[PDB]
Formats: sequence, C-alpha cells, structure tokens
Amino acid sequence: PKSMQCKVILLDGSEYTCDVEKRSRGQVLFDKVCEHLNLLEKDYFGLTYRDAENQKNWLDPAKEIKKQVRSGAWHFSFNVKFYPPDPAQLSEDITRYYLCLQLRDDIVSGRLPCSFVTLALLGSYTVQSELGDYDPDECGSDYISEFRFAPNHTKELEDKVIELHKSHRGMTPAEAEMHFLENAKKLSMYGVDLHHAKDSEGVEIMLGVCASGLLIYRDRLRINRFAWPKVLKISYKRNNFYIKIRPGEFEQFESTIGFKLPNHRAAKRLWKVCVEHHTFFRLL
Ligand SMILES: CN(Cc1cccc(F)c1)S(N)(=O)=O
Repeated sequence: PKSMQCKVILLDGSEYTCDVEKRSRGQVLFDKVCEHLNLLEKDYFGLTYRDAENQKNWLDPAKEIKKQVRSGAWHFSFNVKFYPPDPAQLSEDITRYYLCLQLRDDIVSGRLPCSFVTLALLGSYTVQSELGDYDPDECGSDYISEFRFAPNHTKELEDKVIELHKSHRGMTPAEAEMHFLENAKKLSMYGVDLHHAKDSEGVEIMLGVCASGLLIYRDRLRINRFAWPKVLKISYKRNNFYIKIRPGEFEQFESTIGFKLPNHRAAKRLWKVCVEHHTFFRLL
C-alpha cells in the first residue's frame, strides 16, 4: 500500500501534515483534518487547493484526490465552505471558533468589506478571545497588536480596538466569539463567494453565491438578487453560465439570464458552488 503526504494550511496559519493511500477520496483527508481540529460540525467546512492558475478549487470529498490535484502538489487549505446564516444555532463553541478564524482572514484579505468601526469592534472581540481582559501593562499609547484586523492597518484603528477592548472586561473567549459572529453575520458580503463574469452585453459583473441565493453586481445602482426559490435551474455550456428565473405570478414563461465566464473551468466551478449552496438552502 502506497501513501501520499498531504500538507494542509489550517485557519490559524499553522500546517498539518498526514499521509493517505494514493487512491484516497477527499473525505479521507478531510476526516483526518477534522479529527486533528476536534471538529464535529464538519459539514460547514471543506478543503481547497490551488491549480497552476493559483485559482482556488473545492476538493470534492467523493472523488479521488489524485484526479483533482492532477499535476499539482498535495497542498490544501482548510476553509469554511457553507457560512451558517445564524452561528448562534451551531451546537459547538469550537465550530464558532473556526468560523471566527475564517472570517478574520475574509476581513484581512478584503473579501469581506467592513467599516472602520466594525473593523475595530471585531478586532476588539478577537483580542478579548485571544488575550482576555484589557491589560494596560502590555498596551501603551504606541501599541500595535500582533493580530491582523484589516486589509490595511492604521494607528487610529489600533487605538479604537484598544478603546473597545477596555469595554469587554470579564468576557470569556466563547462569549467574545459569539459577539464577533453576531456582528460579522450582518455584513452585506458575509458568506458571499464572488465570481468574475460578463453579462450578455459583455459588461464586467460579479456573481455572488451565498445561503440566500444569487447576487448579480453590475454597479452600485445596478444589483439583482434572486433568492433560491426564484432560481428554477442553472447550467453551464462551454464558458457560458445560464440562470433560469421563475416567472412572476400570472406570467407564463421563466426568463434566462446568460453570463460569460473567463473559461470552461471557471463556468464549471461557478455551477458546482451554486448547486452545493442551493442544496444547503433546501436543508435550512
Ligand atoms: C442540480 N441543479 C439543481 C438546481 C436547481 C435550482 C437552483 C440551483 F442552483 C440548482 S441544476 N444543475 O440546476 O439542474
């Protein structure tokens, strides 16, 4: 029996290394990672890898790892796949903990835009969780935290994190993580997976996939939102991604909106993440 070494980047930036039989399906690796993380509520999570385009792909747990990574290194990242719309309803604190770690990276990366005050408030709950009660001895008027809070850091943001941290005295890590999530879950891009596309007129848009449905972001004045109940069907042909939208009451025919993706793989990727989120919505 021949085993391949897997390297997984965990959400605190640490690296986990294990071996699986070379014909292993994704689930085998994932089960090992989740056991290492003491994670039971595993269905919200997944493993990603990067292809030679350095684009992110979900490792399909049902398929052989080798037929997915193909020519690439057996190098993966552990990630939230399905963002819970109501994290307070997860059964375990450790589940909320990993969700917070993912959202910290969503914020620092700019995937999850955040006002100055929300950056500072989220940062303040992270500090309370990671370090406990505010301690002036560590701080000082010139303090910069080790923690990454934002896509760009400013002294004003560091100061506001400390001001709000003072107000959390006595808060336990589980409580500070619940507060982090109660705030983050309300942000307009929470759990939104964005895909570059062109509309049928060739205008650059973003397609957003999330729990509630499909977002078409043309510009600030031109946004469309299709809750899952309004989406009949989706398809990809070559580089094309098509959405069928139910008729409004007393209309006879669905409408088709068409999108051009950069290539066939990007269309297939968008299709699969939409199917997977749709199946999530069905079970909520
Ligand atoms: C697997 N499908 C189900 C689906 C229905 C409605 C919305 C969806 F995002 C997915 S499909 N590819 O449309 O035939």
